[PDB]
Amino acid sequence: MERDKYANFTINFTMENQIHTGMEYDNGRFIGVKFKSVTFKDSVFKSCTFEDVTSVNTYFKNCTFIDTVFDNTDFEPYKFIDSEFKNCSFFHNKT
Amino acid sequence: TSILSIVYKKDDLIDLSRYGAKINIGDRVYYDSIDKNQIKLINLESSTIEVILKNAIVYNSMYENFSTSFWIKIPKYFSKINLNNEYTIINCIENNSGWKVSLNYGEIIWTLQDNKQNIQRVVFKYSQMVNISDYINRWIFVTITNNRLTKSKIYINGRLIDQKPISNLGNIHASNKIMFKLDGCRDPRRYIMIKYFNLFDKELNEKEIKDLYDSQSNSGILKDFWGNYLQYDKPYYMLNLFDPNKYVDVNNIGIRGYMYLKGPRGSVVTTNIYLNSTLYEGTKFIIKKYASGNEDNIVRNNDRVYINVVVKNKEYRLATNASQAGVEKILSALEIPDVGNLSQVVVMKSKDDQGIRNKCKMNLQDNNGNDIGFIGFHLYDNIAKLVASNWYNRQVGKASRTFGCSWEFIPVDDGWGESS
Repeated sequence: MERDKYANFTINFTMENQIHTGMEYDNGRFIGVKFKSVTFKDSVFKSCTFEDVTSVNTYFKNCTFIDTVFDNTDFEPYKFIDSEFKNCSFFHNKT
Repeated sequence: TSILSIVYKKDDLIDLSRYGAKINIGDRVYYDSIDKNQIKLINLESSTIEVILKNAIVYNSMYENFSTSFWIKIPKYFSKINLNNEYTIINCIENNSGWKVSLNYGEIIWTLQDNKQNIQRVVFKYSQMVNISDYINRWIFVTITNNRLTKSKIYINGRLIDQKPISNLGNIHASNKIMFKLDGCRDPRRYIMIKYFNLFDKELNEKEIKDLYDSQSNSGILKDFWGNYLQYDKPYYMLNLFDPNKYVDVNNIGIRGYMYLKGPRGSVVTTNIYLNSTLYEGTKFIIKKYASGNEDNIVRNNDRVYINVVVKNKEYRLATNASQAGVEKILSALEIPDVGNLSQVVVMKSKDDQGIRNKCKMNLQDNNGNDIGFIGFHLYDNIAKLVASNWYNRQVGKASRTFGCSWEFIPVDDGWGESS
């Protein structure tokens, strides 16, 4: 009944048409990723880094982000629905 | 007027007042290397300052008026352990009467307690949900006055903030000791910095409070964003006060490149605890000593300097060709040995022509001493290039409002907590 964990990874591929629920991502790097039609639900991101990311029709719903950085992403506030942040940072936003 | 005036002397604290208060300092009290009057107290029982007042000046009265002033720097509160947790910091309460200063999330609190254990409090509140805060982790001047027939009043940076009637309070019999100590703070990493604690035997008036503020501000010395002395040979991130949503960038090195204001500036967040712009962005500036004959490392009003700009970990020189056409002179980052006779001397300003303290300005001059202009910015095809422009100086000379030539210098500080 814990969340399924995925840790110490680097994702650098196009992720599309998929829903991830009840996941815990720890020390994960999302670098050079395009998200299209992706939703993370009820998931936790600890010490993750999103870097150079674009997202279309992509959301984080009821997710918790801790010690997480969003660098050179297009993640605007509307992409986070009912979510929360603990000691996170956004910078170099796209456009 | 003064009945206790604590200053730094010789790896120690002393009282300048006539009453010669005894001061016992614990193991783990620290003085800042640059300004030794800035005292750091940490969250340990050994980080204490105990001031023993002579009996003659112990507060014991229904009627005597009294005030206190001091400067304080309070780190940002980062997490839920900091919510809803009042902790005493300066304590003169004995047998449940006296006064104290305490803190809490976004608050500075003053408490009076009489000998029936009646209490009145005044509070300063500040938000952590602001892009750029005037208060979080910055030096703030606090003044609290008490008139036994009227009100307790709290001033912040000379400005009246909160006031409450205290004619409900009877005899207040405070302690003969003041204890400076974090007391009841559940965050093990919490600290404070304080400077220039004073006690006065009257209700200070507005003018007295403003003069204290102006006086103790050192307005001939430039300050960094945190309120510390601005320093030579120290990396600073630059904030343009008129457009705080950008940071400084350089498109290319050399006289065909230019410095400009790039956005958007980022943010740091903890849901419902803080939400602020990131401060550690852009090409850092390093102020280099040029004409000052002052042997210390502090930057003073009217110091003539050079500005080094850091671009990918290498230092270049901020300069322009004042012969370029137009009042606005676009600034470039040049190889330090290629500067030649380009204009690069900067006059650092902490105050205007009539001696009024104000935000940092940089007046670029040529090598004949002619002003080329305060450094601000101008839009060239939607790009906000840094310029020196004498229009700014003419506006300053007329007392007019300027826009974009006022800057803050931000060094990395452990009370702010962002990563660099």
